[PDB]
Amino acid sequence: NLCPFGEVFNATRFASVYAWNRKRISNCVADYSVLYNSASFSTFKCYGVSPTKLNDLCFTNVYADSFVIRGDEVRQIAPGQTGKIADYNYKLPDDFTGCVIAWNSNNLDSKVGGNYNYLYRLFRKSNLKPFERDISTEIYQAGSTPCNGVEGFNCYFPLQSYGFQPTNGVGYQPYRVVVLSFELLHAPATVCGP
Amino acid sequence: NDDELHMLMTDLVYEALHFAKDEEIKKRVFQLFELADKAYKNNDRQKLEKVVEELKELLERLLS
Ligand SMILES: *[C@@H]1O[C@H](CO[C@@H]2O[C@@H](C)[C@@H](O)[C@@H](O)[C@@H]2O)[C@@H](O[C@@H]2O[C@H](CO)[C@@H](O)[C@H](O)[C@H]2NC(C)=O)[C@H](O)[C@H]1NC(C)=O
Repeated sequence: NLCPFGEVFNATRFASVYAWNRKRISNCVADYSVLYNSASFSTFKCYGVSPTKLNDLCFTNVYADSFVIRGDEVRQIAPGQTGKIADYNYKLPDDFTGCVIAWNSNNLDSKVGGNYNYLYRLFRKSNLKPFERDISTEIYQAGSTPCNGVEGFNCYFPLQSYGFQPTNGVGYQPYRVVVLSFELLHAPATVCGP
Repeated sequence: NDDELHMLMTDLVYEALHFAKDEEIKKRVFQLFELADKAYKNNDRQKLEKVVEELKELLERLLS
């Protein structure tokens, strides 16, 4: 019984960052050597654990949070970071344990005329709690006069799109990001290395 | 590039509203966002570029 990493890393479609998709992995064999040595990943940053020791650990749970973000925003997917993604779309806790994996997906998520199906939240009343999914579309209240659900002066639809076209420079390329959050609490430890 | 420029515009807006210690700053930044949003939808490159230039000057002043 192998873990469904092929349903996470090789997914036909990734979720938008404002509404990231959490896939729960349990009761299976998790081979992490294929992910570390794939050599197709530009980012592989682990917190609380060394990448090369993953196969020696067993976990209560593994959660794969998958989404698409812009190249320059990859640096925000880390504990202790700030910015529009870290604050309003995907917040990792300061004591986060897990691995952040990302790769350039320009040949998958970018159409000739531009792929505009990926949304992110630009406006929010306050910062997110760790792993909170705010998928509300309520019009953002910027001014002192109530918006009442309608866009206009100091009233905004909170979500913006990413214009991912194939001619963009590196910082404007799409990246597919998978964050593997690890629970190492006392447990049956149902998912682990071979 | 128009899409890169829009994405730049939103980055400048986020940071501008992060360091917007005064309420007047926020008002100006929101105004600029609205203008940029309209320019983007109507494919007006020059107008969108102008807002971005204004946002950069605004943010540089806040940061320095
Ligand atoms: C993610 O998928 C890649 C490749 O896609 C698979 O293989 C293709 C040939 C095709 O059949 C696709 O529909 C499949 O989804 C996997 O890379 C392969 O890994 C094997 C085992 O090491 C290797 O022999 C192949 O040569 C590799 N092929 C390529 C193109 O790289 C990759 O391992 C998958 N990752 C996960 C987590 O499932």
